[PDB]
Amino acid sequence: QVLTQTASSVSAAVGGTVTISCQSSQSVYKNNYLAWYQQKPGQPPNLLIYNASTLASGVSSRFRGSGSGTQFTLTISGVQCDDAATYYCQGGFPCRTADCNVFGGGTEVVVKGDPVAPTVLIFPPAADQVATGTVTIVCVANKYFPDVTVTWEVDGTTQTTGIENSKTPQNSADCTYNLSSTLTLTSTQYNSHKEYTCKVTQGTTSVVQSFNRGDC
Amino acid sequence: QEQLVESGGDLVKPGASLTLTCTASGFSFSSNYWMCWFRQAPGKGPEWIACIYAGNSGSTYYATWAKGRFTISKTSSTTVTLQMTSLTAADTATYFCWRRGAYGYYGDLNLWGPGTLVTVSSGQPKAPSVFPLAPCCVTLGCLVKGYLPEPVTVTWNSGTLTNGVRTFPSVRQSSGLYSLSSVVSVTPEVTCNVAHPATNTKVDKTVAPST
Amino acid sequence: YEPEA
Repeated sequence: QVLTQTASSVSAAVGGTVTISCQSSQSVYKNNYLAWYQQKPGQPPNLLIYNASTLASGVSSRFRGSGSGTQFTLTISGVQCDDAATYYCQGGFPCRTADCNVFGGGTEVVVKGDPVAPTVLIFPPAADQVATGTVTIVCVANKYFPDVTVTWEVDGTTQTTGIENSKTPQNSADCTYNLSSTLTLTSTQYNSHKEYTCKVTQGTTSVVQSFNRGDC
Repeated sequence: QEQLVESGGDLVKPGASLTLTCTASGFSFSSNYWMCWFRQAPGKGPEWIACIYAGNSGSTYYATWAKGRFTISKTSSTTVTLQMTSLTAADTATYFCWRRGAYGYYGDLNLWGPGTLVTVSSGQPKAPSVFPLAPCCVTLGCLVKGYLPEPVTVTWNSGTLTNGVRTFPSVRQSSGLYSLSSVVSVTPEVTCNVAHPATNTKVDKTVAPST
Repeated sequence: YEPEA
């Protein structure tokens, strides 16, 4: 069987409501063998609802499962930052005639909190990086919402490669992200330029953090 | 009380084989449930692989794509294995063991392990380099660069310092090696403690407040 | 008896 969910992402402000849809290619077992799971990075699926609409033990009543047969909904009322997560439907069928269980592909929930401008820091390569032949410059944008864009500029020239970005999940207290952006260069290329700039844009706000190679 | 723990996940060559174990604690295999495996590839959702009935049947069930290369067995009253063959990079994932409750008891019997990570790669384990992160000559940090396989752990001051700590998700480079950063925003010296179990690596790096 | 599901 195949289970198809809403879309990859949905959003709502603290206190608002999210709707996540799940369609099964064939009727789940007895029309209600359908579970909802929450998942945060690094953890196994955490059961929210089973039998289509029954709240698992200790789960908050602002999670609501509905539907029957092939069409199901999860509704999250009063969204909190702690609901920032991916949500999966899982259908159940007779093992002897179909897949025992089938997961949908997931719907992420993005929870819109109070906006916070990023705290931006740039970190020159430690001296002992250079000896390795490669150097990694690290920029972080800490505690921010909504999403930002990072640009690297080396002696004013926008960088397009050597860059890796890594964003934390939304903080469960305040909905904020943290972002680490790294520019990797050979030691010789690194030592061919003077100024390294990390420019972080949130909306029309720009934070620029820079260093000159020689000042380190 | 009742728990599952997956083991056996490792770095493994393309074309090679690996056996994973799911170990039950707090109970033994009786009946009225199945023990199943799922996997979840990085930035993807979990997908079903196989189930085995806990009762006398020992009936086994497999996703279409899996029945070639995967074998699910009960190897004791508390262990179920997943043997995986002809592995390719497509098989890199966290593998989870699950207890599937019969209808009427799905919620009651639902139990998951924390997962075991399987890394299908041609390279050999590699220890990270750990480099201090500090402002050009306060937020300080450690860059944990160039390790394989996952995971690493990073603590600060032996774990006593957790407020103001931001450890970022690892990223896998084109080399196939991983990197990750941790930073800590402090106002009395700070030391990152980095471990890479796979290579027996433990590194403490006390981060000076500038370069 | 292995249940149907």
